[PDB]
Amino acid sequence: MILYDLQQNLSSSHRALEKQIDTLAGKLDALTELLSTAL
Amino acid sequence: MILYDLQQNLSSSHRALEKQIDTLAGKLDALTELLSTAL
Amino acid sequence: MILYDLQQNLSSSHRALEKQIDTLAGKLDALTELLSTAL
Amino acid sequence: MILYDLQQNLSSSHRALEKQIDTLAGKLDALTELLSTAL
Ligand SMILES: [Cu+2]
Repeated sequence: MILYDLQQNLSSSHRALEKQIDTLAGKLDALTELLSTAL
Repeated sequence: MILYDLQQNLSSSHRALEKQIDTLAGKLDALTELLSTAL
Repeated sequence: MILYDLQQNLSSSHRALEKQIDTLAGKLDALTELLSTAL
Repeated sequence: MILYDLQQNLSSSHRALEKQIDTLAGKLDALTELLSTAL
């Protein structure tokens, strides 16, 4: 068990979460455009 | 305290967060369908 | 530095993130009700 | 590898995720205002 690897694994997991939330942000931007042009 | 267990616990916590965000994504897809057919 | 404390701190941080995402989920449920009755 | 640094790095990563989710919350508040005045 290399603590350094553990740190790299955790950072990789946090990066994945970040990207997921970012795609959720884009879906909300998408919705807001849908409404902004229709309404 | 087994560092390996600590790593498995952290990975399990990150997996749970991922699934939670995924369900939030599905709720937004749901909303976007609601509006897309009504509007 | 007690690895056990480190684990409890991390779990507490993940719990806080979970609750935050949960409140975001509730805001989306709120929006979906707003639209579902108006539309 | 200083376990303390590892802890500070993890806390910094969790803080970044928190702020990201917070900005997503603000985008949803923004959308809800858009609809609340138009509808
Ligand atoms: Cu984490």
